[PDB]
Amino acid sequence: GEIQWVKPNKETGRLNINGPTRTKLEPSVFHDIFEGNKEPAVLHSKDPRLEVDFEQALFSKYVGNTLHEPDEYIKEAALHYANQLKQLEINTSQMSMEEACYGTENLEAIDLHTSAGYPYSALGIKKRDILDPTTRDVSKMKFYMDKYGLDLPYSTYVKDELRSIDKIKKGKSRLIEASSLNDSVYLRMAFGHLYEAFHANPGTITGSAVGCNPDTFWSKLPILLPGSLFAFDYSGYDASLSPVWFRALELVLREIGYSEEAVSLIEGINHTHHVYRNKTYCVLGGMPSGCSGTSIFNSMINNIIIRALLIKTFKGIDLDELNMVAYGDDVLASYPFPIDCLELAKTGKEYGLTMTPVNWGNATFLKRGFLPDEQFPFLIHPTMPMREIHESIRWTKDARNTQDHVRSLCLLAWHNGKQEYEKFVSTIRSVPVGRALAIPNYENLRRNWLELF
RNA sequence: GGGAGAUGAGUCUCCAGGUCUCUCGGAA
RNA sequence: GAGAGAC
Ligand SMILES: Nc1ccn([C@H]2CC[C@@H](COP(=O)(O)OP(=O)(O)OP(=O)(O)O)O2)c(=O)n1
Ligand SMILES: [Mg+2]
Ligand SMILES: [Zn+2]
Repeated sequence: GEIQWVKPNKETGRLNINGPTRTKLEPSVFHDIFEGNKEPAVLHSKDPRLEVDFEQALFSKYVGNTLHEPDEYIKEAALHYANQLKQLEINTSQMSMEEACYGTENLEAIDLHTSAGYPYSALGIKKRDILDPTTRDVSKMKFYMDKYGLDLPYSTYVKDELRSIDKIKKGKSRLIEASSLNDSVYLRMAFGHLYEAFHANPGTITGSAVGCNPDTFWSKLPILLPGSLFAFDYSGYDASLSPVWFRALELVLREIGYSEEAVSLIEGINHTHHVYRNKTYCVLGGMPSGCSGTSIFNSMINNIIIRALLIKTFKGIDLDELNMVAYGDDVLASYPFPIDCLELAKTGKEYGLTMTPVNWGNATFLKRGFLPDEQFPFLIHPTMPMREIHESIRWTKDARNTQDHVRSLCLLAWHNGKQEYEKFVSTIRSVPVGRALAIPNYENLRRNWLELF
């Protein structure tokens, strides 16, 4: 993904898009009884903690495109995945605008707490000004659709979140591409049944884990991914997607029976315009972070990538023997034969992809490890590392949130086991706020977990 | 380093995506 | 009406 040009709004006639430059995060009452190195991310160019130029660090992820049209491997990969997908019998018909605004059984309503994006956010107009779940009204949506059209620019923001001190100094804060309400409804209408189909079938048919619940899914992954585990990580996945991969995604959607009108919307994601502060810019390639179905589309393309890298690197690969589950850029996979992931990364480089540093005892996925239950080793605990639970607990947007914050942390933390869950809890109970909280009890958590099966 | 508010240099406050999972509080 | 985490 690569910026083509940059132009000030004065010249592009664009409304200016500026959000906070101060974090809502501040140390909690637990900030000092727990260790951690994460601080809120740089929002402002003059952050005293910066050691790099802020904006050039922000946009250094747009590292360019290498390839614009599929080769034979990407084509075959895309046909393999597409053929695998046919058995889901995805409905290619357009979803109703009411369904796509207010949600179905397997696709949540458009989220009305967040911005309505360009131009709406800049006009002062909000999602709930236009959408109403009491009435289920689509009329006001039709109107603003007409008035403002589609393929509107994305609103670039900077994500206000905890990050590691190193990313703070490198200025590598996270850029958000806010979606216009119009493009969200339209993309959802085109692909909503596709979303519901994926959300409904986390696993190795979809090749995706969107919609998984780690508590039970984690026991399935060894059964789902037999053979030799290989995994790796991407650096800047979304931004390093060359157009070649959007061409491949369109072949999948065509193969699964989509009209050419629905397939056309993908080029609107390949090619995006963003307003950041008071300038606008073209981006060619790259998955815009906040479009509709990014995690579905990011996971679909990951299925294409892995397939394409295998058959281009190694002779004698049977793609039918590949097993893989993806969550956007995250990936766990297996194949009957062990895979040389360095050889893999060297051809990934030829496609403009950067992969970096495997059994069940070391694997991670959605940031959790795999820990067999000692009394029932076929049941797998997803293990959020305590070091990260510690990073979260040390900060707050709001002290009234403490009891709900700590309690979510406990539902992640206990999978690490009794001895570690009790260290965590007794550290919390060493300050008087912590002793006032209702803390879920370990045997209750384990008991309710086992009953899930 | 934009805009609005409160306040009278400054101080605080508001803006900030797509989805999934879990969970707290209201409802019939 | 909210939160927390994950991509
Ligand atoms: N608020 C967020 C955070 C992440 N993601 C998705 C987009 C890509 C991936 C980024 O994961 P990171 O937390 O940045 O971990 P990483 O892959 O190791 O680091 P990076 O993507 O910055 O290189 O998650 C997202 O859509 N929204
Ligand atoms: Mg990973
Ligand atoms: Zn353009």
